[PDB]
Amino acid sequence: SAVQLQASGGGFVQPGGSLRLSCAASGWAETFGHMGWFRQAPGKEREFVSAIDWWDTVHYYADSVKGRFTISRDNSKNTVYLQMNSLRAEDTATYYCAYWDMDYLQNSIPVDYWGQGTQVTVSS
Amino acid sequence: VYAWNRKRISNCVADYSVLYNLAPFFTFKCYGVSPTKLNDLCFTNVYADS
Amino acid sequence: ALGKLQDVVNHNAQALNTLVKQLSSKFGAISSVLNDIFSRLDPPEAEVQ
Amino acid sequence: PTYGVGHQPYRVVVLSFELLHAPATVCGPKKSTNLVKNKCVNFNFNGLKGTGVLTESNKKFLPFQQFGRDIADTTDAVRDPQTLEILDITPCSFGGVSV
Amino acid sequence: CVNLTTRTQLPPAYTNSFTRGVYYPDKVFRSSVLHS
Ligand SMILES: *[C@@H]1O[C@H](CO)[C@@H](O)[C@H](O)[C@H]1NC(C)=O
Ligand SMILES: *[C@@H]1O[C@H](CO)[C@@H](O)[C@H](O)[C@H]1NC(C)=O
Repeated sequence: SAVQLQASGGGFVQPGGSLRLSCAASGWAETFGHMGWFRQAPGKEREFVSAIDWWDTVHYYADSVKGRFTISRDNSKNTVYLQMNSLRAEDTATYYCAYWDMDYLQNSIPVDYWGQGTQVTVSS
Repeated sequence: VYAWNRKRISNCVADYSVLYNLAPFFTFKCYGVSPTKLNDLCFTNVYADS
Repeated sequence: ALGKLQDVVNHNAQALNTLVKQLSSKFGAISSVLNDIFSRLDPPEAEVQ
Repeated sequence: PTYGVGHQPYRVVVLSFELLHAPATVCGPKKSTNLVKNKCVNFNFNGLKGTGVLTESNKKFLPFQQFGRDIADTTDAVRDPQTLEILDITPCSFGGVSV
Repeated sequence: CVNLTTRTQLPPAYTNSFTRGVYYPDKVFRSSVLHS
């Protein structure tokens, strides 16, 4: 397989606000799999945030961001979108969109590809 | 889909670099052959159902 | 009368022959020939094949 | 166009291969060198690898037969595509040594 | 098309087959091999 991920969005924001991220995929993969976002805090480990199937049927979210982050999909651009609000100080980190190339998701341990880091910073 | 067509191709050289740029994204799933080495073989008859 | 001696010969050659036949066993892979299993699959899976 | 992604039309093509008892007719793009005999060389006959000594043969292949096998059930006779003849494949000299 | 009802109705006959009806299953070349 040969898949390229283009990430867009990020910057400096105020606490409790909303910002913009979106990831597009190109190339060719084995199958139409899941797509998710991964968070890396500075000095910490890389942990997943959520995971959405390609057909927007079932959604999976982490317990730490449930009810605060959401992810949807385009209908004419093949680009995944995500929205967030009520951002807090811990959200300042580097985000990466990742493609999981299997039909049914079991766990977030095996990750196929990674995108360029998008650093988001929130403060007063 | 209920009357799917079938196309037969024979007596021709098949270079598969054409079918690498056909869409921004597509699924290319092969059973029994890997796509990378697929250029270096000699299938006897190949049929296309679209 | 000489059967015993003859037996020894028939015990060896035939046995050897069987070994050659076992060369044509798939053993659960996709092809017995080692060249095809390397000209039709990627290195990551050819090892376990 | 306003439907969901799980509703948009998807064009699907299925390619089915056939490896039968006949000269393939969909061989990929590759060059073709000359033919050398009575010398342990590598070869590639219609995508079939292997090393051996191509020798002239006399077995009468059937009109539609393409390849051949042996009592040991492995490839030993090959019909050349460009020039229709029968060639025998035999491993070159080989044996153990002692001191 | 043209039709025709000069057909004759008879009970089916029967006969043995001996040992006919064997075809080359695989057209690879084999010599002096007892295949199965
Ligand atoms: C072209 O291919 C045919 C098919 O085997 C062969 O008989 C003929 O000699 C070839 N001619 C050239 C120019 O190589
Ligand atoms: C063929 O059919 C008859 C009628 O059932 C049967 O009794 C007979 O044994 C069969 N004969 C042969 C040639 O096998």
